[PDB]
Amino acid sequence: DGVGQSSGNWHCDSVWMGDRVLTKSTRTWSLPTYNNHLYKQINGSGTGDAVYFGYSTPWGYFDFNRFHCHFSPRDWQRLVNNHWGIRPRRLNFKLFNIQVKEVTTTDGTKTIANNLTSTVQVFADTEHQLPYILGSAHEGCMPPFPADVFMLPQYGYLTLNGPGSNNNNLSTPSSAFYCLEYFPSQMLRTGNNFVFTYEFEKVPFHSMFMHNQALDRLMNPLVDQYLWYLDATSGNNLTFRKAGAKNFPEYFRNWIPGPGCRNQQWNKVGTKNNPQTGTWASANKWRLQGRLNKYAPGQPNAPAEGFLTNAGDLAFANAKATGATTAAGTVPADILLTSESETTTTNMMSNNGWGAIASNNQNASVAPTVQYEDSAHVLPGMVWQDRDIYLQGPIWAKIPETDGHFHPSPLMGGFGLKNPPPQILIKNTPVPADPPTQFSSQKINSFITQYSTGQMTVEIEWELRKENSKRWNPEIQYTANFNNSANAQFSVNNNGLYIEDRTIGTRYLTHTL
Amino acid sequence: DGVGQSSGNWHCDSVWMGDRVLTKSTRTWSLPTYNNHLYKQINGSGTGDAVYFGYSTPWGYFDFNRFHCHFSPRDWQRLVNNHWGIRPRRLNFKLFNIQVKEV
Amino acid sequence: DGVGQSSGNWHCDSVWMGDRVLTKSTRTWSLPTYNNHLYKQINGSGTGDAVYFGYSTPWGYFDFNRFHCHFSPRDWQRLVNNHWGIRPRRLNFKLFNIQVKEV
Amino acid sequence: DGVGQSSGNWHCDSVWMGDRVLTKSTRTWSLPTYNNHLYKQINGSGTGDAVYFGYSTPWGYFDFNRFHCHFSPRDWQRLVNNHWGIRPRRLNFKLFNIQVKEVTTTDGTKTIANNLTSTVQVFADTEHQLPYILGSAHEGCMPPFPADVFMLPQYGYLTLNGPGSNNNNLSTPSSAFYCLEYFPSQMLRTGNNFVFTYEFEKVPFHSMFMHNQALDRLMNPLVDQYLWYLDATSGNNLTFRKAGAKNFPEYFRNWIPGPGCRNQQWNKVGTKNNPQTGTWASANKWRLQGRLNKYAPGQPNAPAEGFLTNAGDLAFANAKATGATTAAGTVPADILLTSESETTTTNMMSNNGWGAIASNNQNASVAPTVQYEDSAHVLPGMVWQDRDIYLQGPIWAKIPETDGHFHPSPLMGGFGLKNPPPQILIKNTPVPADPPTQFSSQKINSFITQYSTGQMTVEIEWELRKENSKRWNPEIQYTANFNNSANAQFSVNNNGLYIEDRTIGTRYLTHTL
Repeated sequence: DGVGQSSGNWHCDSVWMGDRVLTKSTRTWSLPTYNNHLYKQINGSGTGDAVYFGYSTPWGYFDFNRFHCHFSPRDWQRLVNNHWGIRPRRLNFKLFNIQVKEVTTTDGTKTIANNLTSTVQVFADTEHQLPYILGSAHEGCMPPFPADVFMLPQYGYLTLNGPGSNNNNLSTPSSAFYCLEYFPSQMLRTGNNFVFTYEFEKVPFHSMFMHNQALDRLMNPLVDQYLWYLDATSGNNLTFRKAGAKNFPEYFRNWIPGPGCRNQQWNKVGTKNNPQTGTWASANKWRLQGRLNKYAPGQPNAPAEGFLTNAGDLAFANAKATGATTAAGTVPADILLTSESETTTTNMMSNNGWGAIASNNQNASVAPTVQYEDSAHVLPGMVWQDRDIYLQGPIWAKIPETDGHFHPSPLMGGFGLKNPPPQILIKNTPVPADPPTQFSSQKINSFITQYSTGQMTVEIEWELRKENSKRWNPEIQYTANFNNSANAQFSVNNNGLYIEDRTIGTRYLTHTL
Repeated sequence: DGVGQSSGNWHCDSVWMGDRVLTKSTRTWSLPTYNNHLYKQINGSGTGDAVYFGYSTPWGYFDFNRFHCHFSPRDWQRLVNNHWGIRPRRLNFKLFNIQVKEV
Repeated sequence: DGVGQSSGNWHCDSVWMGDRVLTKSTRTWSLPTYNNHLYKQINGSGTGDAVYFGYSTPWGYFDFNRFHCHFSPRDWQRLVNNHWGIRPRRLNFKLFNIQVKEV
Repeated sequence: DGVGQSSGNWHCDSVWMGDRVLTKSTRTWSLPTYNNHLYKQINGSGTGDAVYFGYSTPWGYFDFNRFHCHFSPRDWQRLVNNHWGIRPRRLNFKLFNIQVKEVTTTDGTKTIANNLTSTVQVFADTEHQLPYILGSAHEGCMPPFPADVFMLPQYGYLTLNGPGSNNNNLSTPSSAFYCLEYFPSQMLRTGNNFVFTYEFEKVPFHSMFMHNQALDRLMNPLVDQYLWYLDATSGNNLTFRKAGAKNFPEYFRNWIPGPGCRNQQWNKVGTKNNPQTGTWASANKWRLQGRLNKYAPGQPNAPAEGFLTNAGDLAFANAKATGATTAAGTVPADILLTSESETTTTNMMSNNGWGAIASNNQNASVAPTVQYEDSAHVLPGMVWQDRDIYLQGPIWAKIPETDGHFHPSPLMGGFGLKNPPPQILIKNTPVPADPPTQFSSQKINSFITQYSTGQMTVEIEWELRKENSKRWNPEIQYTANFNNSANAQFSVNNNGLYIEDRTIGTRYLTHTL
């Protein structure tokens, strides 16, 4: 209460109790005033694959979505080595210690004061009535490292566009315009605070295990099958062979490898690659409304060893990389690659097609031939693994409401949700400057320049699956690198900059297929 | 209460329940000081069709009278297509988060 | 009961109550005698894409399946502008005022 | 119940009890099949004052609206001589003894049989959701005389039309189409019967009295007023005269005569009139949507004695007049005129304007002048009488639902009602002929020709006002004519045809103004 007493305390920790783990995190945020308190439509130019119609909004939004917001690199190691699965359960959100500050510029110098009576106004959208921009893997999340202070991103959305003469950017009768002040928000001065709770609906555990067997390798090698097939037509008579005696390709099997499609493969060594000034021409693409879009990422189809793909798998970067690009003779040291090769026991590899198939009918005078299938799709009796969740990856996504969807899991990995966590939106309440004495009906153009800052917290209850495995011998686990390095891993440098040295997937411990 | 805590919250929405509809709206306003805190009479000149005698006042007034203050263009569409009539019943007015500034 | 008194009344209307809508419809139908009271098999000729084997039956069947049987064009307009979804729940079927005539 | 026993009995009578009178009436009706069970739109041709768009309907309707359906000429005499007012209260409606008959034509002869299993279907519209065609003074009501058998009229309505190129008959986007089978009617075989009840909302009594005094004549003649006026300007000085000494035009009065307008007057003697081949050019007219309409009847403005007007007052005809026209050197013997001359004590006469008014400002050198007002409208402090109800006139009308209306009483006379008696609609249920053996999806073209007949009854509870008047001398009352005539009045002739000899208004007894 009041100006003098604080509205909250700092909670950042992790609590491991039985099969539950409970993470708490707090950060300090800074909110500017976007668009001078205005809504503005934004649109592209001309015809092309990138054309858009939308609205930029004088609001800002908290995004905690990404994993390592909630986990320290030790808690992640501790999590992925000991357990076969994780899913979220509950979350708890709070804002406190709001303080609003005003800026004044005399000549060329700034003087920042503190306005005690100014407010900010915040609301969460529980019914998902606004366009949902989370789960799209944007920037502007809580930083990895608790001592960083970050600036909240601006909120905006974009909507249907339409075919004008030379312009596909022309709005359509159904383009929606949402005013966020038509929501019943909550106005907060410096003393009072904001809170709400949320509960996840049941989802399946994410599998933290790598398989112990290939599909084609599921059998007893010591005894042959009782099934018979036609091996040899020669000699004007049919010859049936019995499946067995250590010839694996011939066995009958109940299950078949998962779906996928080929993807162009680019060697990590730079000298062997073909010198293309862009990879857009060679990418896998899908098209919607007459315009083509890169297909990324595909199904978790691993490439060949020593190769990679164009946006086929996720990739990250350090804090050392600023700007839009980096380059090196091999994959740059700032780039953090991910690899799905743990899934090659079930999922299809990207370096060649799915299989062959019968090309033609035969007779005595024509030879049988076969043709190769480059792509595959879902068939009955077929199994696959979903893409892995990383420490730097997104936690969830919103399943779009549609008349149908198949295996609704995000292609970037995550937990697909019908009712995801509500977006949280915040704004600085506009304070006008001194009005004129004579009345004028026009809008107020000029306001008092001000910004706000405070602290937030996120507390998520995670459910996790125990690991019971009777394998004798030891398993691969995540360990720190063994070299003496100038900078300790997952730690600041001399200049004070926090650095993630590499991505960490959750699949180490094995499991029988 | 006090300087530190807010005196209200933002309500703008519409609720359609049966044969009642309930609209809420909020705006942010700015009030100057008119006439240097003075009352002044005002009057025209000469003879003609427009001639007047009156007083200008160091006061200001809230006017919500006009319709679209209370309805969004979707709520209006939703109203006029589905119904044969409308009349008002009750209203509720509030001011809050007053703050005074000197120049 | 009896020849003199009617076995039912005419119900065609629509009732919109909350999130339920209840449609009633009545029609007048005429049933001949098909196939002279006989079952007959029917079949095509030769080889081709259209070839069939079946039976024609001395029976007849009520089909209300199609939508606009149940909705007037105003009730449809009223339905599709105001709502995000529809599904059926229950149905109730009746025949009455049967009368048989000889030629 | 059953085919063998009857569903009702004959009630026609009148019961005078205190201040209530209760009338019962029954008739026998015959219903054909209109439009071969089809709805059809109907429309005019070209541009003009009469242009229309509407729908004819395979339905028929009972209309009891007109007065003498409910009253015999003796009950009317008994009513209008003894009482100062009447208003309706309740009504009760019944159908019974329905029987349906089918028609067969072999060669050129008809053979009518009786179909026991056929039905008719009937409903009343309580909520007034259909177009309301009653109160428009059409034909097809219950006959005056209980032994007549009548045929029910066809139901139809007409709706907005629109400006096509050369055609104003073109439908408009808002033209409404009503299907009467989309109403939940009631299906009736020969045994079962139909009934409903209705209750009138409070309305003012219709005044059965003629006034005992003129407006300008309300005063005490024996004493002069105390009010002074300016009689004479002459002599360079003002001269005030005191109102009184038996000069009536000069008196001040609190009230002024009612509204009206002039109307062209046509002498009953045919030789004095001007030979116009039509009166449309000379009629009083009002115009709506660019097309002109005769203004009939106007406010109850009596004409001069021995004159009449063009549709200024109601007019009727005998049963002897069939066809669209009758002519005689004077007003024909079949035509039944009505006269409002009882109202001349308050209402304005039609033979000249309402009054004079000041034309100009004056000075010493210009004389004062006045101009004459041909029309008048409603002013504060002004009184009038409504048009009288006759024995052959309509009882009520429906006040159209509108944002405003003034003194809502029907200009033809009657009781204006917000919620009038519900229309009653009836149809022969279609019975198809023998269908073909091979299925065909087209509509059934051919049906079994049939018609129905039965009896109806109407029982109305009337409220009426007692007459207490202390005038010494006797009053005018309605009496039968004093001549010996070949045919008794209000009675059949040799050929068996019932004849109303003249109209009868309700205003005989007087009342003080």
